[PDB]
This record gives sequence, structure tokens and C-alpha cells, in this order.
Amino acid sequence: KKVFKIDCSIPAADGIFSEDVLGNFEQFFQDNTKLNGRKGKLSDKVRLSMNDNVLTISTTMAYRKKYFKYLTKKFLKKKDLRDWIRILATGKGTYQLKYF
Amino acid sequence: IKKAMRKLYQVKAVKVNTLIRPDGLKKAYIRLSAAHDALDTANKIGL
Amino acid sequence: VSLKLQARLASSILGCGRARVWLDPNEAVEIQNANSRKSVRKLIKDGFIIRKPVKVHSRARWRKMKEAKDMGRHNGVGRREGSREARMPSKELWMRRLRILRRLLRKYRADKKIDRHVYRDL
Amino acid sequence: PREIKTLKEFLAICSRKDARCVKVKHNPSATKFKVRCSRYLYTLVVNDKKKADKIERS
Amino acid sequence: SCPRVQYRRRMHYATRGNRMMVRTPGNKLVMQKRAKRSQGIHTPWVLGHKRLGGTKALRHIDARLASRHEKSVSRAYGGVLS
Amino acid sequence: GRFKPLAVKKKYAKKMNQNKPVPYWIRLRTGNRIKWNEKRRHWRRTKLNY
RNA sequence: GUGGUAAUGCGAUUGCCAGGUAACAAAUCAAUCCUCCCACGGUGAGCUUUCUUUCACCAUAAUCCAUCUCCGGCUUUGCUGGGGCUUGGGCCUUUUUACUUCUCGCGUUGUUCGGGGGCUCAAGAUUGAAAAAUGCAGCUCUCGUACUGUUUGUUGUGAGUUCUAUUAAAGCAAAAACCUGGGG
RNA sequence: CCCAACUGCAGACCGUACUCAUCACCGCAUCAGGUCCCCAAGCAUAGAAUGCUCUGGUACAUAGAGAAAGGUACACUCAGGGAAGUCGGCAAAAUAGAUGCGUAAGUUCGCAAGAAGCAUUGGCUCUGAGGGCAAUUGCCACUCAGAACUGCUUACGGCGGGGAAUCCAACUGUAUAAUUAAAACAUAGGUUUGU
RNA sequence: GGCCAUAACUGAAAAGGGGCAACAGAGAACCUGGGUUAUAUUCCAAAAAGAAAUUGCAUGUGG
RNA sequence: UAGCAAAGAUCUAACGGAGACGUUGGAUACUGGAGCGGGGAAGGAUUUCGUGCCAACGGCACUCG
RNA sequence: CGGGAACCCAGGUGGAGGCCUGUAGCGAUGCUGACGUGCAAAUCGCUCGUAUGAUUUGGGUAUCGGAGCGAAAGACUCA
Ligand SMILES: [Mg+2]
Ligand SMILES: [Mg+2]
Ligand SMILES: [Mg+2]
Ligand SMILES: [Mg+2]
Ligand SMILES: [Mg+2]
Ligand SMILES: [Mg+2]
Ligand SMILES: [Mg+2]
Ligand SMILES: [Mg+2]
Ligand SMILES: [Mg+2]
Ligand SMILES: [Mg+2]
Ligand SMILES: [Mg+2]
Repeated sequence: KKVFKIDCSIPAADGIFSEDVLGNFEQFFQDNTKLNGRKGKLSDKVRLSMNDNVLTISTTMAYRKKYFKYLTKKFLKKKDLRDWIRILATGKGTYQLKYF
Repeated sequence: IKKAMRKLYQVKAVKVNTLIRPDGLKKAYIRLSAAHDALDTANKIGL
Repeated sequence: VSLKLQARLASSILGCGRARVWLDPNEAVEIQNANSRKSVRKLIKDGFIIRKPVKVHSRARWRKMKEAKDMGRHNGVGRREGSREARMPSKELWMRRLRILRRLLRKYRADKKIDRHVYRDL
Repeated sequence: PREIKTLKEFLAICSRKDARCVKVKHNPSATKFKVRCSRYLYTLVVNDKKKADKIERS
Repeated sequence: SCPRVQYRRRMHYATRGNRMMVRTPGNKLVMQKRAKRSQGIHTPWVLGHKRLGGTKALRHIDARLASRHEKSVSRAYGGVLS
Repeated sequence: GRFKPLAVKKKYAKKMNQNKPVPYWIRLRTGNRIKWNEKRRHWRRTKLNY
């Protein structure tokens, strides 16, 4: 049940990160999040949920961390704010963005 | 060179590295025992 | 104005080599004021003299075949170019296949058959 | 470098006359005693509160 | 990034004497000499030249300082005869 | 390349010093005959071999 | 100098003789090493109209210490011995192989030795020191400032180790220093 | 008494930059020549072949504007014929890898021989076996074999033209650096002479 | 006048005079980390950046 | 005038400069691990480095060597 | 070794060889190629010979002028 979260720095408060943004971090976390074999629907394979900003999931199979670092880097590119923040694993299991 | 230092500049010398330059002139680097500050001799010797 | 010195030793501080050090072009008087490999180490710490990433020499083309050449789709009559005793040696398909017939008969002197004249008869 | 496997022989060879320094070390999963004699450094690594004891005086 | 290496010392020849390639804690992979592992203490060549048991193959420096019981058994003609 | 005797080293050092120009306080001397050094070696042109 | 039936263990010295090391062409073949690959898991940057994860990084020096306990005995107060890592050797002890048996290696051969324990031997790993404050590096923040990660497994090729075959009317240097012994 | 281990002091001389080459050396020179050694990545591939790439290195070898003829090429094709060219198949083509099938004359039995000569080659999904870990099916292998499928009879690079004879030399070898690589020298073999 | 100690100057056997010749043979006590415009297995000074090995002479704990 | 024809094709920005030149960035390349690589011996002996400089030398040029 | 009173029929193993293809290395056959006021006082290209060897190569070391050395071309001995 690895809990691989995701943070939100000033590009959450100062940057435009709201339901219009994080609701794409909810859809893509199911619509862009791949699954075993067939990819897509992310509810029956590995448990995930949302919080204030921590986007930890609960998977009990082979399940990486740099995986989310580009799913978000594809979400941080589907918002064109690839320069407005850089994803970074500031912890030991969760990533923490920061501006430049 | 160590003996000469101590006879000329009353300081200790630990490591005296030498080299015969491409001028036939033998240079000498001289550690001053960490107890005689070198910057207090160049100012004494007038370097 | 010329940044040859600051570029020569920043490649000797980053320990990468040229075409890896990126001297920021939008400012040269910043770089030109270095003139020393400690004043350049400070510059490297700042924005001005990054080392650009090396390159991406792909290898997924190879692992595409390495995936398609362990279970099947190996070479064919027209892909071979060297003799079979040069591709798959003859002297080592005997060697292994004979290690195995001996690694198996020493296994069968533990508790298997008589092992005197049903081992060395064989 | 030798690693003193003793509390008596160490406290003997650690309290010798050379004693260039005794660098108290803190590392994960242990606590290490580096005495610097003239020619070796003798370590005594330990897993106990005995580290802070023989740290104050030795 | 596959670095190549140098003969660090002043001999740059591949004689059976040098025979140097190790990774470094600074990841600066660089190569060092070996010792030429000498054959050990043997019986006389006339008498079936064989290695002596209980004896080591120490080199001229290891042999010149190690103890005497690393090169001879406690028999008579120990370290010369098996 | 890296091996030169010290004596052979003392003889190239005596040539590195002889390869300096005439200083511009010599040609205002009263009656000298020197305008150029006319013994300047260039390492490519001519070799010493000692 | 003193112990083990024995292989041989251990402890702190000046002249002759005898050995030994130095000291040996190339081969073929099996582990470390390093190179590279792959599966790993972790970090940084790259791709993104798209499609996807590509690439990088992940390091351990000389010189040392001892094979942790399996076990006596799962730590009483801990003995009888602190032996062990394995695979290639050379041996040792003890019991055997004659009906031709047998042991072999990829291989041209060994016995006239076949198993159980031991003694060493050189590769070589291992824990420990060196050694992480190093180093690579990202980072949360703001050369200061802190800390979060400090990962090994697989393959393949190779250099040496391994076995002082083969061409030999070719048999594949010498010596110092050094080492051991006999007499001392 | 003697040695070790622990300390203590000291550890001298010379070399050390740079170069090692399409700019550093020799060649008269910043010369397409010559020049010893080490380190040596990925993929195709028998692979230090050759082709292309990551590292490292380098794009200051005069540059520009153009359709002459003529010329030089590690440049090509060319209808039909195919050595009629020429002193002469010189040059060029052609041959080609792999695998399978076959392979004469002669012969010093080793060879000739890759003889000659045919045949198949792709891509794809497969199905076969081929192995290390214990009371029988568990986990850590890319090699070959076959099947159909589909499509080129049009496809980097690298890669023998072959046969029949005659002559000479037995052979590998050496050798006229700067016009002669041979049938010459050598050679093994044979004999001779001296001693 | 001998405990003990340096030294002089003799002189104990001991055949085969010396001496060169190898920056690829032999031999050879050091390894990482890092702070030069250009040197580093060469430099770093005292929380030697460290860690070793090693030769000479010494004092001394072990018999 | 012959020629400067074997061996790597420079292209651009903005910058410097008294001005085809240099530097930096980006781009496309070439060497291709028997290398236009990194180290040495032989040999050379300051060619190293930096800062200038640009008269003549680098067979074109140069702000560069 | 298999298989059948002589020693043949085959199956492997092993990896010899002044053997073969071929890289470097060392040579220089053809083009009588290109150069011939060269790149060069002998070079360049392609082809080509050999490439475990009577091999190639480094340093040291021997032997030289009425002489040396030569698998012998009167070749070579600092153009
Ligand atoms: Mg020996
Ligand atoms: Mg021998
Ligand atoms: Mg194997
Ligand atoms: Mg001898
Ligand atoms: Mg040249
Ligand atoms: Mg000359
Ligand atoms: Mg490149
Ligand atoms: Mg035609
Ligand atoms: Mg026809
Ligand atoms: Mg050839
Ligand atoms: Mg030499």
C-alpha cells in the first residue's frame, strides 16, 4: 500500500491552481493514469484519492515514483506551466513542486 | 635550505620542495611549521 | 570579450569537456570578469555557466529487437552472415552439453543407482 | 587503521601519550571513537549509551 | 560515459611487469599496478620441483619482514623440503 | 621528452636566456654596432640538439 | 621456544654449506576484477500536435581486522575447541579397488589412488576498520542554511588466476638483493 | 643479554611545463611521407572487418559565381551484340554472405575442393526442443528446427569469376629502398671434399 | 684492584683485480578526497584533506 | 600566369572590433574508441600558461595563432 | 567410441599446420592509374601478396672502407 503523494508550492497559491487546474489533476490521475495491461480507468486497479494537495495513491503491486514525476510533468505541460514550476521529489515517496 | 632558513630567518621549515627552473635557477617552496606565519616574514623580509 | 579562458577551465571544473559547458551568452562581462577558476566556480554556482545535459542515445530500438529476439523472430537464412560454427560455436555446444551430462552423473552418485559400473560404464 | 575490539585495551591505547586528537563521531546505527595516534588511528565503534559516557572523559 | 585510462607511472609499456583497472571512490576510474605474485617456496628443482605446504609466496618485501614461521614448517629441513 | 640530464638541462636554460631581445637602452649607447640580436633561435627553425 | 598420530600450528638475534624465490616462451578452459548489457528499485533533466517513458546518475582507494555463529549452552557465570565463507590445488590421518575395475577434464589420464574428518595453499568473497563529515548529486527553503536517497542483483566479453598441451635436430635468459634450512 | 611492537626525530640527489604529430619529431617547411607503446564505448555483424552513433575532439586545409572544351575520380548507368577491341580480356563487369545438396580429372592419399555445380534466403504470428534452484511442476535461457501467414523475384555494407591445358620452379619463404618479384636466391633432399 | 665501556692499533680464515652496459629484462616502501591562469600518485597543516607503508638512528613498556 | 583542386560543408543570431576575424548561443555536421581522443618513449626544449600584440611569419585572411 | 575369428565402417572429441579467408602489421602485382615546376629528390589511389610465422617491431649490442654485411640483386652501409 505505497503512498506516493504530490505536493503544491506557491504555484498552488500564487499560481493558478484551482478546480479548473487540479480538476485536471483529478481527471488525468484517472484518465491519463495508466493501469495494468489496458490503461485508463484508475479505480479498480490501484486505489487513489485526492486531498488538499496530497495526491497519494494506495497500490500493492509494482509501482514507481518517477512514474508520477512525468504524468504530472505531462500535466504540468498540459497547462503550459512547465516553467512556472518544476516537479521535484523533496521527500522519500512524494514530490514537491517549486517555481523558477 | 632548512638549516639556512633557521640560520637566516629564525623560523622552522617543515617541507622544503625544490625545483630547478627552466632557467638553471633552483626555486624552493618552504612551509613554515604552521607556527611561524609566512605572512609575518614576507612583511619582515620585505617581500 | 573572448571567453576562451573562462570556457577552457569551466570545462575543467565541471569536468565534462566542451560542448557540455553552456556559457550564458546574454552576459559575457559577467563571465569575462572571472579570469580564475575560483571566480568561475562561483559563476557555475550561479546561472551563467551551466553544463548542458549530455545527449540521449536511444536504446529502445535495440530492446525492441531484444524483446522480439528472445522468444522468436530471430535471424533467418538470409540474415546469417557467418558459419554456424562461428555464430553458435561447435566446441561450446559440446562443452556445455557435456558439463550437463557430468553435472548430472555426479548428482546421481549421491543416492541414485550403483554408481560404480552404472556410472562409469556411462 | 586498527579497530580496538576492547573497552580495556582501547581505554589503554586511547589514553596513551601520542593522542594527536580524539575526534568524536556520530553516524547512523553506531557511535565511533577515533583516537589518532602517531601512526594509526584506533577506532572503537559501539552500539550503546556508553558512547556519551566515555565521551565526557576518556 | 566510458572513460579510458592511463599508465599512471612513468612506465607506459605492457610488459608482464606492469599489468595494471579499478573504479575509485571519486568515480575517477584509474588503473594501478599489481604485484607480480611470485611462485612460492619450492623443493629443489632436482627433487621433483613442488610447492611446499605451510609456506607462502611472499614477495621480496613481504618476505623480508614477515615472521619466519610463514615460510617454514617446524621440521628438519623445513621450508626447503616437504 | 621527460628525461634530460641535469647537464643537458643546464644547457637549454643557458639558451632560453640567450633568446631575449637587445634591451632598448643599448642602442642609445655612444658607438655601439648593435641594432638586432642576430643570434635569436627559434625552436622550429633551428635545433640545438643538446 | 612450545603444541597437534600426522599434514603442520604458535611465540620474541652476528660467519660457511645447501636449497629456494627472483625466474619465464604462446595455447585451450572456470569464479573475482573492470567494461558493457539486462532486470531492479530510487534521483535529475529530456520528449509531448501527438504516443510515451527515453537518457543520465546510483561511487568505495591503498593498508588492515576477523571469519558473526551453525555449535558447545539459543546469552545462568558460559566452559570441552571461539572451527568454520566456498571451488580449484598439494597433502594428512582413518577405514578400501583384483570378477578390471575405477577417478577423471571441454582435452590429449590418473590409479595398482575409492569415501569420512583434517592440515595447509592462492585466488576470492564476507563482515569490520579506512568510510563518510569524502564524492556524485538532487532538494525544502532561501557562497552562507539545512536535511530527506546513498541500492544491489543478472548476463556477456574481456585482461590475470587456473592446468611449469602443442612446433621443436626450437625445450623456451642471467644476477643481485631477498628467503629458508643444515652446521650454530 | 637480544629482538620486536610503541614512540621520537629525520627521509637526501636528479627528472617533472609542453609535445609526441595532416602545426611541435625526421624529411630545408605549419610537407598527403616516415615514427615505438598503453587506454578503447553502442548497434548491425563471424568481427579491432566495414557502416553508423554516445564520450572526448574538431568544423581559421582560401573563398565565391557559373553547365564550356578537356581533364581527374575510394563515380555512375547505357538499347542491341558480347572480346568483333587489343601485343594481350589490359580495364571494367561479373562472381560473392549463409545454409543445404552435390563435386571429376589427376594424385606424393594428405589433397585437388569453396571444385565445378545447383538450391533456399524477406517480414510476420507461432509451435518445438535445448537449462540452473526440491519434497514434479516451480523460476533464471537465446540458439537452432519446422509450420503457415504475408510480399521482393526490385533493394546498405562487406563479400572467390570459374574450367581446360602447356611451360618453369617442388612448396611457405627471401630479394634489384628510387623502372626488373622472376623461371633468380633460399630451401628440404642428394652427393662430394677436408678434418 | 677488578666490577662494567667505548676506542686505538694490530691482525681470523677467506682464490679467482676493478668497473661499466636495461627510463620496456630484474628490481622498486602511497593511496584515495580536494583547494592552479599553466604542476600534482609532487601541492593541502593541525577537527595535517586524510589514510598507509617504509628506512636510518634513537629513547623506553615485553622477556 | 601555372596554380592555391587528395584529406571535414559552415549556417545563423548579437557581441566584440578601426574593420573577411574572433567569442558566446543555437543549428547541421565530421572524427567514430587501430580517432582531428587521453597519456608516454625517441626526438624537440619553452612550443605550456596568461595578458597583450598583428609590423612579418601562419602559401587566403585574421580582431587569432 | 558406438557395431562385427583378423582389423574396416561410421559418431564425436581435440585443435595441429613455415595450411586457407581475412584486420592490424609487414610488403608492393596490376592499373605500365593519378602526380611527374609533386603532397613527395619515389608520393597517392584502387587492386594486390602475406598475415603463428625462415614473421613483424622497439631499445640495447656487435661487424665498415683496397671493408662490412648479404635467402646473393654486385644489393645495402645516414638521399
Ligand atoms: Mg619458481
Ligand atoms: Mg624457474
Ligand atoms: Mg560458463
Ligand atoms: Mg642464483
Ligand atoms: Mg605530416
Ligand atoms: Mg637536416
Ligand atoms: Mg560528439
Ligand atoms: Mg550495352
Ligand atoms: Mg554470353
Ligand atoms: Mg593486406
Ligand atoms: Mg630509451
